[PDB]
Amino acid sequence: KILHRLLQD
Amino acid sequence: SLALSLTADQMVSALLDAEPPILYSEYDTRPFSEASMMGLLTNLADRELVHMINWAKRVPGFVDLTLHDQVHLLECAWLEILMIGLVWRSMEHPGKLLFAPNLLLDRNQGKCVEGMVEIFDMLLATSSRFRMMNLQGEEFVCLKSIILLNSGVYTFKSLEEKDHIHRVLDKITDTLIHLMAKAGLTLQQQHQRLAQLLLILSHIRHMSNKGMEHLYSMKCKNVVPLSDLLLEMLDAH
Ligand SMILES: NS(=O)(=O)c1ccc2c(c1)[C@@H]1CCC[C@@H]1[C@H](c1ccc(O)cc1)N2
Repeated sequence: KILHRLLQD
Repeated sequence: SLALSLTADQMVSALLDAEPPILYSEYDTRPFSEASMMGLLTNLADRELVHMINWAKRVPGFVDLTLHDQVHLLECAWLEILMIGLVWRSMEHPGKLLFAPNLLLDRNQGKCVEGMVEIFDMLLATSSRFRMMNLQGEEFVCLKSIILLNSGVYTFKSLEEKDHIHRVLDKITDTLIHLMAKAGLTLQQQHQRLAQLLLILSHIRHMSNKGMEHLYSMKCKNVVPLSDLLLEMLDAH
């Protein structure tokens, strides 16, 4: 989840 | 895709340019308690993970992957990557681990946390090995990228994806050999050194698995709270 956010930024 | 048509020198440059910064520990630095050392490391690892995620995006081939696959690789590799970074930074400090410039710990400070000194010893042994081998920065960045691409590849069409990863991995192998050939190593020496480097990755995997056990063991004991991101990454194992 957080990983998904950070991977898209 | 882009990564496959890069020259060896272009690959190395890209990887060097992608390197995350070295971060500082919180300065707030007396003799350490179990909870305090734990707190420092946890906080540091969490901050490091953010930079690693952004580093990964700059590794040629990585963004070519689907989001699901990028996630899988990072979940599989993150602690290995932190560890090889730590070991690299610690090379110029025999007998010590440079967690940050303001957090350089010796083996006996590993005893502050229960079950930590085992992992410390393994990390120190790895640092010695890199020193004995005279590991170069250009080799290091290659190895770090191999860990990212390799560590989750066997546990995923998710076949053309695997193939791409294996093609990128092949490119990094070419890049490692290139560097060795440029350094004037004989053919024999090149294949020997390549083997020696890749065999250390088995030990790094082992350290990661032990460290993951340790980390899950500290979660259960709730001795300090872990960040949301660390817990997310830990849950993935
Ligand atoms: N004691 S803990 O608070 O459970 C805890 C928290 C974070 C971490 C650990 C352990 C393990 C123990 C050895 C280092 C390792 C790790 C770490 C931290 C920063 C790095 O650049 C590399 C690795 N993170």
